[PDB]
Amino acid sequence: SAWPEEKNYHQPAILNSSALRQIAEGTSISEMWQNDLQPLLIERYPGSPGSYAARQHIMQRIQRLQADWVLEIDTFLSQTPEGERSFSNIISTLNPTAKRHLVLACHYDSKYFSHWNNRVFVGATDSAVPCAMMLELARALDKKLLSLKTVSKPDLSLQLIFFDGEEAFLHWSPQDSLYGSRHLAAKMASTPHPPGARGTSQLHGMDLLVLLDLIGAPNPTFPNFFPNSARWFERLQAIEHELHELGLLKDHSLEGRYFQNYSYGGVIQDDHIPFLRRGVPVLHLIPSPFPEVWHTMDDNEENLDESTIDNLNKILQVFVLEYLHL
Ligand SMILES: COc1ccc(NC(=S)NCCCn2ccnc2)cc1OC
Ligand SMILES: [Co+2]
Repeated sequence: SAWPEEKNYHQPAILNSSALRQIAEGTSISEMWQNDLQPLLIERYPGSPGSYAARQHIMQRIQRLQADWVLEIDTFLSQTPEGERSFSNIISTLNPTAKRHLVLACHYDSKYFSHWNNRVFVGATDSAVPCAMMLELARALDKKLLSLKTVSKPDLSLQLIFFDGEEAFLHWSPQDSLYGSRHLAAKMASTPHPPGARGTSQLHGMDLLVLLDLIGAPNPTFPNFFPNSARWFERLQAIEHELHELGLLKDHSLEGRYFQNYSYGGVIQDDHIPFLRRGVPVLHLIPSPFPEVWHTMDDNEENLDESTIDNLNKILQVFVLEYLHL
């Protein structure tokens, strides 16, 4: 029947005033920084020790939560400019046999750069911070996410994806970029879902691909990229305004706010692409412009904004709760 269309009608359970204060008190940026982020601030292009440590580190964090996460490693070989490589997409699902899933993702790999002044590229905003931010969300919402084990409702849950091999080895191109996402999107496209169904794939399963990238610079501006996601975008603007109005953000002005009503001139390439081209509805939370420090050794911890990321943690968590009705 018409479960693949439930997404098109799905509405949010908008939190009340005190629930917003409650969530706000929920997340801790000090914790995330130390425990979720710092370990990831290491060289971690595919096949590197970083890659494995990052992969271990992300799984370590998730495995220690109460909510019934189900980790899966999507390892595959592909050709690259540098020769055959192994890529390992990290998927993390609650209630995986549930038909529908809201999907947050980022990329955990970093871009490769040869050593300049003994400096190593650690891709802080790009996209370690999104990583940690997802991990914080997992933690900060663990109790509330737990009640999804309780099986009344819409048959919907949360999925995380930590894509590997987003970056290009050489120069960006169809063939040298999005290795993990190009691979997992194809795989999802052709895996029946739910098990033993006719016609429908796991891609019918993705209600919305929320893709975090290049977050951590101060005062980011996000365009509203896609018509078919626009209402969910407008929720983020709605959430942002509301938290500020409640003095639950720090270092925030409505002039220097985050989600802008304007759209985007060209077309940005990222992990969402092989999904969007297969008609996954996509909410692409990449800033325009990119950070100043983008793809430069200055993409480092000295150059993140504590309050910006923390603020974005609050905003994002509310969005997820509200989507899943928790
Ligand atoms: C620096 O300003 C920009 C440069 C290029 C683009 N366009 C595209 S298609 N970017 C693809 C990004 C891939 N990626 C994601 C993370 N690390 C790499 C836009 C920019 O500013 C809006
Ligand atoms: Co990059």
